[PDB]
Amino acid sequence: SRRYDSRTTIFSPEGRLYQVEYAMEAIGHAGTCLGILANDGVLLAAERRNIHKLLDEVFFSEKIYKLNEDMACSVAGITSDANVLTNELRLIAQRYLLQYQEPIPCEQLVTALCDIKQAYTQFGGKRPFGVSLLYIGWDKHYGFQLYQSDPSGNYGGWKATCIGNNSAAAVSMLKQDYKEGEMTLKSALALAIKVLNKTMDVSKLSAEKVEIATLTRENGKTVIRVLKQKEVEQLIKKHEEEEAKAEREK
Amino acid sequence: SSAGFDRHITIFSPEGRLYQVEYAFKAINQGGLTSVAVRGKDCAVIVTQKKVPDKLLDSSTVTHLFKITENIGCVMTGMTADSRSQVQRARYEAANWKYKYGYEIPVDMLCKRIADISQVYTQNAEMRPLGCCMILIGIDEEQGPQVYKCDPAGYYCGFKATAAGVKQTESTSFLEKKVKKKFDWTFEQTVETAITCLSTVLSIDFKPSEIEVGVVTVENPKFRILTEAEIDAHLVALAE
Amino acid sequence: EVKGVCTEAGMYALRERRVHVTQEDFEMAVAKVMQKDSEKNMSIK
Amino acid sequence: KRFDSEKAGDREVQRTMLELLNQLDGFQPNTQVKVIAATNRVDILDPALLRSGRLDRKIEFPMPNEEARARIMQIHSRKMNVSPDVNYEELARCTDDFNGAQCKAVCVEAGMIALRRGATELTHEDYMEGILEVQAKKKANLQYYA
Amino acid sequence: TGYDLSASTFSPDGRVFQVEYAMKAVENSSTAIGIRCKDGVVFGVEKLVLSKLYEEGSNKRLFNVDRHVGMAVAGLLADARSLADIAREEASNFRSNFGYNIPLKHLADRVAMYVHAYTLYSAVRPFGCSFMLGSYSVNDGAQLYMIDPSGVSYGYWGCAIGKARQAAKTEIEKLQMKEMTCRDIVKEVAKIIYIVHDEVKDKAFELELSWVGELTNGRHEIVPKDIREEAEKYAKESLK
Amino acid sequence: NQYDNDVTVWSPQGRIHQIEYAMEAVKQGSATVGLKSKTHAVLVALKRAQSELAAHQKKILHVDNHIGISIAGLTADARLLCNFMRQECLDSRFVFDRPLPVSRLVSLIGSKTQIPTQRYGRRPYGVGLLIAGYDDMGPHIFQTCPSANYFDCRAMSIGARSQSARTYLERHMSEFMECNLNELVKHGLRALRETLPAEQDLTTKNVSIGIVGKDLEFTIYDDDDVSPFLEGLEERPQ
Amino acid sequence: ERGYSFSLTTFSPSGKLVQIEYALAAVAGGAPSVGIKAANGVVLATEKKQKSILYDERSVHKVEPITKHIGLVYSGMGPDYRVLVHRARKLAQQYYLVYQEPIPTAQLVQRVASVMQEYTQSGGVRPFGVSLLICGWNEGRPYLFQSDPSGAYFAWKATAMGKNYVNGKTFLEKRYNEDLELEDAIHTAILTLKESFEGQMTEDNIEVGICNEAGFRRLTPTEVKDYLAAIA
Amino acid sequence: YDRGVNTFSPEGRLFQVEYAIEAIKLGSTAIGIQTSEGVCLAVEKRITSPLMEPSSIEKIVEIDAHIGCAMSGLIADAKTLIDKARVETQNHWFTYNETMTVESVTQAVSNLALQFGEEDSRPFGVALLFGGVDEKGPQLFHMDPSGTFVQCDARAIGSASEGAQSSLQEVYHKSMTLKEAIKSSLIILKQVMEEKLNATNIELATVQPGQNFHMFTKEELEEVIKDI
Amino acid sequence: SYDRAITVFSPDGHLFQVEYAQEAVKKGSTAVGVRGRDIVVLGVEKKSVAKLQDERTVRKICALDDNVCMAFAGLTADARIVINRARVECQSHRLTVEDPVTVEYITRYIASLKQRYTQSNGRRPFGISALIVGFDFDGTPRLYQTDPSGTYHAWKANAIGRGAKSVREFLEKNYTDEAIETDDLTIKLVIKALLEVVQSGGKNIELAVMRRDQSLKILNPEEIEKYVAEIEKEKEENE
Amino acid sequence: LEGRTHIFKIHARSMSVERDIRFELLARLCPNSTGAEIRSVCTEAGMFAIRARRKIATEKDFLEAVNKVIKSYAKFSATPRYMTYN
Repeated sequence: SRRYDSRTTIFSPEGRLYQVEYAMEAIGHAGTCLGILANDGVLLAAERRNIHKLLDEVFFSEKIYKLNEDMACSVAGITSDANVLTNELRLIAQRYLLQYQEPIPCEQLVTALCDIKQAYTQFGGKRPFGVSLLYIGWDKHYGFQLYQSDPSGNYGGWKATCIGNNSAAAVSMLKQDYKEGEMTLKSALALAIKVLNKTMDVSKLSAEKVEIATLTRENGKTVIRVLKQKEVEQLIKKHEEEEAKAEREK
Repeated sequence: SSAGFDRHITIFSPEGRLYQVEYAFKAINQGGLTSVAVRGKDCAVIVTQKKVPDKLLDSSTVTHLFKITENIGCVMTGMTADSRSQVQRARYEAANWKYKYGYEIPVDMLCKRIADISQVYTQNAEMRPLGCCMILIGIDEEQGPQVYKCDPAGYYCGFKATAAGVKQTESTSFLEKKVKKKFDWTFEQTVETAITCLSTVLSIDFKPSEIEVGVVTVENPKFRILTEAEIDAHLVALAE
Repeated sequence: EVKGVCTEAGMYALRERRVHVTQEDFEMAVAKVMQKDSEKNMSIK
Repeated sequence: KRFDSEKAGDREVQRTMLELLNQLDGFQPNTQVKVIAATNRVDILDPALLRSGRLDRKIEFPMPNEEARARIMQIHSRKMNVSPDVNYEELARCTDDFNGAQCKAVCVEAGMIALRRGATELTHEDYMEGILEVQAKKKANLQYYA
Repeated sequence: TGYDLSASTFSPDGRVFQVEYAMKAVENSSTAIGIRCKDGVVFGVEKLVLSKLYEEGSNKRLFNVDRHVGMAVAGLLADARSLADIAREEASNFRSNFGYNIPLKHLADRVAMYVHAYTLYSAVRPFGCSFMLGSYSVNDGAQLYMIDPSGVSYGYWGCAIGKARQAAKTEIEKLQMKEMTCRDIVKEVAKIIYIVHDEVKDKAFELELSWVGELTNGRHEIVPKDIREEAEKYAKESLK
Repeated sequence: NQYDNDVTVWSPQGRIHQIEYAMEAVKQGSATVGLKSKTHAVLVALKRAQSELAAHQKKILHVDNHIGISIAGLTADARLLCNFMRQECLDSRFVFDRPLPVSRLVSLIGSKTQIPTQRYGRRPYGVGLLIAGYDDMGPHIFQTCPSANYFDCRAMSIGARSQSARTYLERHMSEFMECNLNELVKHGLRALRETLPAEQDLTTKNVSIGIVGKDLEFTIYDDDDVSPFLEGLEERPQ
Repeated sequence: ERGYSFSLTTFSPSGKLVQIEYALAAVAGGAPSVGIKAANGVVLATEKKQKSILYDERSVHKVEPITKHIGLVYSGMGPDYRVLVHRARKLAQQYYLVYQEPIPTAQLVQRVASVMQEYTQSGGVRPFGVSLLICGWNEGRPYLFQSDPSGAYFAWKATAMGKNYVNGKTFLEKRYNEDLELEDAIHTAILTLKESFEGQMTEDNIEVGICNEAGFRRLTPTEVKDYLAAIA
Repeated sequence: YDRGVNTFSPEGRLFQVEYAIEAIKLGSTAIGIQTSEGVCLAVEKRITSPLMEPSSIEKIVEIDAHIGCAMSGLIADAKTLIDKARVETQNHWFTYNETMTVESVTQAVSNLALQFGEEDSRPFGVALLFGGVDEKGPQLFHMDPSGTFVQCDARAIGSASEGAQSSLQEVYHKSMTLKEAIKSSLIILKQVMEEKLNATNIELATVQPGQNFHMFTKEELEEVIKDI
Repeated sequence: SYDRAITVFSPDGHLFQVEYAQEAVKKGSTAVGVRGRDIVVLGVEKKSVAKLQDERTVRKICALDDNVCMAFAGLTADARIVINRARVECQSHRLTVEDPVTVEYITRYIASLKQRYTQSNGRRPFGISALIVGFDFDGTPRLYQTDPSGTYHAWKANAIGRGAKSVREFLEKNYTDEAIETDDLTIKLVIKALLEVVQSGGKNIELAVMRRDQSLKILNPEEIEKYVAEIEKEKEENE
Repeated sequence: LEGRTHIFKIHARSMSVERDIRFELLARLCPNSTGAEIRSVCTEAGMFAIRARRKIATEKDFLEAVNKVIKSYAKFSATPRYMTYN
């Protein structure tokens, strides 16, 4: 009964992270998100947790939060714990834009909140953040950058992401579909439709129960595109047309 | 059944039930004190009593009737240790209403302010639940008399006639048919309802000395405790 | 559960006293087993 | 009787002891042939034991007095041959909190001092020797500490 | 089952056994009682003696908090001097700010909040010692107030604290307080205190005596034995 | 034994053993017997060391001019209160420009140890200090205990094997109020040497002696200063 | 595990969190309060029943509007309601005078529930079992939102908690679809409100609040019974 | 059972304080000797791997110009108190104009020995050996985490201190000079060491009023080797 | 009996959560390294990168200054703090005492902070370690290490992770003056000792050579193949 | 101390042992080994003597202590010595 005591401050006992193993369990609970590589732009997807049609949908962008004019994020986790991180990084990105009058580079930006989330997972017996939120944007140096926040303080930022534990079926799909230099952002958008229609548990890609948010680089506006369900409905008929075309072979 | 620290803390049970607070509900019952709060048309009468085990008992200090303001009194139940601490607090929060707002408090918000910090006493278990019970009265503009009660679970409460405590459950049951009626009540009628409800709970009807009876009426708005001379006069008036 | 649907669809067809079963009664067999699914709405949403 | 059940290994007897209380309750002939009981500790005691038939006189025996520990140990040592010049003053005061069995431990020790033994007891230090044996002796005191 | 460990938290029965532990800790202390006469208040303390154990007349439980107030305390001596300094600091605040005699009724309420606040927080502990508050003044008069570790504020004409508080208060009802002089009230305590608390349990002891009243002009000071012919009044009727 | 953990939590019997546990540390120290006469006071302690070549650590030291003290038990709380004794002794020696009597001074020490024995998260303090001093009414000898109870006495003893010291003290302490310093010092060591085992010294460097008086400032007597006190001694019988 | 300790919140091995989950079980045992978003306004119908006939509902008020144009109702337990009342009374009036104008209620739900989030989410020692139905009128289009102790804000055209939460939510899920006529939506919302309600319905047994685009108006049991039962 | 650390024992006494004495056993063994002419001390470096640099970890440090030191047990806790007292000796040389005496260095650390505060959450199990030359000449002091102060003519710590103190007091010479203390140091050294002697295995510390500081110098260890 | 470990020591005199923390360094990312009279080298690998993810995000080893570089192991979460925490102190040692950063100063800071990091109940201890890589002023080499207890120690070469003593046995032949006489043989010897560590497949292998006071540069898959060719030629001509 | 070497005196009659060995050298370095652990020390000593073909414990004069130091310390436990002082 060495690890059965509530601690949350000091680590576990063989060198493994005590709570971080359990923190990734909460990430794989009711999480949904995806990412892919796109030239001259980027694309993200969301899923509405409640498919009930009586909702007002007045939240507009909900699973996708916009922290900057040129940057946004996708929350996967508890919405209550994440809303504290929304304004947090938003004010940190605002105090940086206040100081230098220059858009905050996402290199130090992501690592700032990762160290802020790290302090709550370090000391004081404080509850860890069980929310993993993505990062997208553009900078003057490396251009398009993709990141994913982790509770432990070591970010899961890559050029691809897996949310949630159910997305593991899409990871083997993204590695097999891995490509460099071809966009055509719609090539990955049509591929993201195959991700939701196959790897995800919900089929047919219900429009009102999901969301697709894309960011196209524009100087200097950098327009962030909330779709939302408008032409996703024709993307449903577009992916089903591909399924109707694929069955013609055999 | 209990799991974890829920015995020592106020957190809710798997059935959604508090522990340290539910044990303080009968903490007033262990005090052995019955204070019934009944309000007539223009008046409200509070009836209480006390026990005299030893002949050295002083009537002054052991008297349970506490007067918060000239126009606003009160009465407590249960353990009297914590009750005095809430008495001087009600005097302090009423003075803040006098200082800041300039006039006398309706006492309807005094029950809210007291129960708000009483909820802080219910918040953290390190400061103890403070199981003293508070019953309030007062006078508001064109509202006639009022009656208020606050236990140490921390809400503001008041109605026409409300009584809660050790034996107050048997008093309110008899008064439901007794108070209605529900017409203009004379001063002698309100005192008659104090003994008759006590006669259903106790039926000892001992010397008027030990029992303490207050009244709040509008002639002079100030609250006044009944003198021992007039209590025995109204006692022999209702019993012929 | 498909076997349970065949049993529930066979109980109401037994009540109507007929040798066969109607597909509408199979829908009645589904409506009986849909009420037991998981729990809601407290905790999540 | 502990708290919860089941079960105690002696629960058959803990019911029989309470049956003895029933025999001292409903059976009048049990008023004959008085029975004596003794226990090591009162930590576990049944409240129903109060009665004349049941436990009536219950005596708490504390640690014997310093004069009492000297009298009980003298009756045990009257048979043995001890070296003369016994003041009885120091041996009584050196006995504090010690049980009567620990007194016989010194008495049984005092019977070995005749021949040699071979360690040299001499005299007047005999009693304070086995007196300290159980709870003493430092050693430390200070070492490794302040 | 672990419900009596924390003093701040309640128990499933609706009370705290830590208060019972502090109440019974006062019962283990030596007998110290008090009584108030017409023009004064009598204090007394019975100090136990084992061997010597030290110079006679020091470390006495009689304490002087204020000019017109006095202390008769029992229990652990460090907390007795601690409660003496808590009241001494409280009497220092009223004398600093105002400068006149602190009424004993409101002085008991100030010490009540102190002892009560010590029972609220589980960080500190409820004091297992009790004291006797009494005072006399020309405008105020003689009052004697008894305070318990639970925080209940109240007073009687007389009180008993020690091994047995029953047999010590048994003869106080037949004792004549008002009519008999304060000097006679001192011997009324000294006689039975020697009668009760028999010398078989404690071979040697000493009885401390203190009195404040009109004869002392409101000042509190320990009255010796041979003074006021009290030495002869002590052993006169106490030999029965 | 779980009820003895917290000092704040009262036991089922109301007796807190955390004080009694520190009473052991007071009784696990060296045997020291303090005493006073009307004229002058003589306090005695004992020294013990780790090895033979290691010098025996002294106990009795000097604080105030007219206040000598001994010590036993934990040295951490000893020197913490010793420096605290310096600050308390220089309070009136600076502002009032007069020394503080032991009567009202220890009342602050007893209150200093009350907080660690009351609030949660704190422990008692084992203290073997034997405090002496001279006010206008003559000498006073107090005692220090984790229970924070100081008693004014002519003679008292704490530490190891000190129960045999009080027995030799009772009849002697009443007769020691008369005789002067010299014979009182060698009569003081005639007590401890009966408490300590009689088969060994009792050397010069293992014992602590001190003397304080109204007109005589407190001087620490150790090593060669003990030699005048140890000469002309009556050997213990067999 | 355990493993999450507290500050701000407790732990679960599987999902959600234990401890305050038991307080969430008390939320379902609270006072049921229906709510309605209909056309240009928001309607809120609560349920209040005193223990004995000696009580008069004219004293205790379950509807305490924070602003003239924004009312509120509570679904849950006791004074933890009144705690956030005075809080929101301080919270909403601070932001009101910062920019000197009310500003659409969407930002009100943002700021007012932001501290309510922290207040309910962070460790309060004992948990808080009071949820809320948030309402208001903004730029001609009102809003009806539902908060909870867990801090998840929702949006419903017709919502219910406490009692009927299992029955009434599925009721409004079927009979009510998208947006319908104003008073016709109040009808079916009360029909499912009287589903599990007691057979005895009087002016004092319930209360109906309404948020007009002209500002909130708190009704009384008098006009509540004089309207209809059946109010429509 | 149920040890309450700084809170006392049911018997009772402190426990972790005794466990701090066990923390001296895991450290390197240092054997000090105080002589009329000076103070000599030696300790084994105990090199684990040839990657280890000999002067990287040393158990002898210099508190003040005339004050030497020998640490024990843990390192980081030692150098903490070491550099601490080095600042304490610096402030003592300012107000009083004189270097801090080896005596007062003890009580300076002894007050903070067991704080039960943020340091000393967990207490430090580091023993300290205080050498140097005060106004009374060469002195050697020994202290423990509990704060004991006893002046020892020859003191040993570490692993072999048990068997080291055995043969120590037997061959120790109080009235002799450093001439015999030279060969008297290597006696107990070669005893406790199970491996060949080289400059990197152990280190010597010798401080004298006339010859200093010194401390010690390079390549004087191998000179003592060939002098056998 | 046994309370495990929180802060206070265990009855054996040692701790547990500390000993428990060093096993994280064993299961963390392995690393190697060597030093010479002028040029120094290092290596980490253990990247586990499939090349389908961003390569700059997994980058760990950085440098406070061109003279002194940071090389750590284990998880990079707490190590990212060690970076920033040492960047502020190295910038203060830049700021105050303008001379180039001395290895004794900077290591004591991290050590003194790594001791209070494991102290309070309070600040969480480190479960990772690090090894400082760099060069002393005027071309002299410097390399040190860190311990979860907040201590520092210097080595002749960097061998950690799995088989710390096994690589150290191979480092015995590295003590010759030939290494490093030429930077061509040293890098070939780095890929030698690293060949027995983990997979050593050449993909995740990352080595940065710092010559004298010049800032190091990560070897691209060009010169690394040439240094691997002479290492394979020296192995083929060894028979 | 002298008690552990007396166990080696009777153990000199076991195995193959002569009187030239120095027992007190390593005896003080392994305290609290009783007689059972040093019995296993002289036991595993013959285990390596058969593996190494040797016979008499003085042959083998210096290298008997070589197997004596490595086996005794391995039977107690294996702990890193660098973290001890660190």
